[PDB]
Amino acid sequence: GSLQNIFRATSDEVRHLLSCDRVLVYRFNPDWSGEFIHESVAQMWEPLKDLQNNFPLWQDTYLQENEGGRYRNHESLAVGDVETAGFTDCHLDNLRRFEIRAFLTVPVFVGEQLWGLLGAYQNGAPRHWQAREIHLLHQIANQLGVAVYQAQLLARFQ
Amino acid sequence: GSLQNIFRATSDEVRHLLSCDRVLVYRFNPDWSGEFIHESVAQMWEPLKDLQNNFPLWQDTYLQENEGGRYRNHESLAVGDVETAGFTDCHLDNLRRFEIRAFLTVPVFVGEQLWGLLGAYQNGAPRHWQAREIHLLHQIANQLGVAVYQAQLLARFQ
Ligand SMILES: *[C@H](C)[C@H]1/C(=C/c2[nH]c(/C=C3N=C(/C=C4\NC(=O)C(CC)=C4C)C(C)=C\3CCC(=O)O)c(CCC(=O)O)c2C)NC(=O)[C@@H]1C
Ligand SMILES: *[C@H](C)[C@H]1/C(=C/c2[nH]c(/C=C3N=C(/C=C4\NC(=O)C(CC)=C4C)C(C)=C\3CCC(=O)O)c(CCC(=O)O)c2C)NC(=O)[C@@H]1C
Repeated sequence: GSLQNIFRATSDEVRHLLSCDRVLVYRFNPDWSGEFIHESVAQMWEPLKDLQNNFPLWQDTYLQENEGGRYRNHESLAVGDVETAGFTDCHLDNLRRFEIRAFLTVPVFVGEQLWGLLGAYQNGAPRHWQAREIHLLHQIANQLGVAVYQAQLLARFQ
Repeated sequence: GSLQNIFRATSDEVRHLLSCDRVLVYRFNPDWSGEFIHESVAQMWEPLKDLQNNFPLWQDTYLQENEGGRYRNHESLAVGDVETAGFTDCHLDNLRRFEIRAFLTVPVFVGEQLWGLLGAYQNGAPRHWQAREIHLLHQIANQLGVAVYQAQLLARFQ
């Protein structure tokens, strides 16, 4: 509740600051599968969130098998054109399915834990992500993670 | 500056809530030695902080050699009477030097790192620390660590 407010604020802020088309918050499950729990999207695009406020599944075997992959090391991935990135077909198929032409995805650490991912997406054209934008989203995600942990500390004690 | 305000608020809050005699904030150095950086103490006791706002050294070889010891695992140590605890003499000597008769010392995690320790001390009598008090100080330290990390995130970016 207070949490969805945090996710809304952050996601809308990213979309506003980066002028991207979609922003997603993705939370890892214990087995390193994950779940979308928030979307900010411009009105011209089909939303991933349906009318029951449910999201599609992105079953990324690679993140799961590598228990978060590069994100374990506080690293991000910026891809300017998914079509030229040399991705595995099952991965590219999901990128296309979610109308992702370019993405910038950074880790969200909550306390000491890799809690999830924060993604910024361009839907209708490639995008050369600037080093500054990467640095900015990295910090927005750090701030999100601290907000989540702060909320947990208050909610779960007294 | 804003940091010393955080340390003051936390330390004074602990001393107030626990009705203990002294509270100390101890920050680890890279080599797992450490430094006192704040004290809250009742007026009837000699302070550890001198007129130059410098603190004495507590050179604890055990914390250093064990890179933080039990505190690496989010554990605390509560000792009701240092005189009956079976401590090594070099350790007991420092406890006596700092007028510590009973202590409750918990870890302070800043993001993913064991940043320091938060200690509550009784100076003039033994004290049986209640499980609740241990649980409370543990959370006050969690909150302190989040405040420190939040301050760092804001101070060091833009
Ligand atoms: C094959 C059956 C499935 C598959 C394989 C796959 N994935 C990757 C690499 C990554 N997948 C992601 C997933 C996401 N990006 C986002 O923006 C979001 C929402 C926030 C998700 C869930 C990411 C970030 C990576 C990079 C991971 C890294 O550590 O670098 C690979 C490796 C790269 C490649 O394509 O060869 C593979 C093989 N993903 C699927 O969806 C298939 C069902
Ligand atoms: C011997 C030359 C020196 C020595 C040895 C020593 N220390 C310990 C165990 C601990 N020492 C501390 C230190 C602190 N308690 C506080 O409240 C503060 C300020 C915040 C400090 C710096 C702590 C917390 C422990 C417990 C550590 C743990 O992981 O359990 C030992 C082991 C216990 C024993 O006495 O045998 C030893 C041998 N400490 C000194 O000061 C000597 C100079």
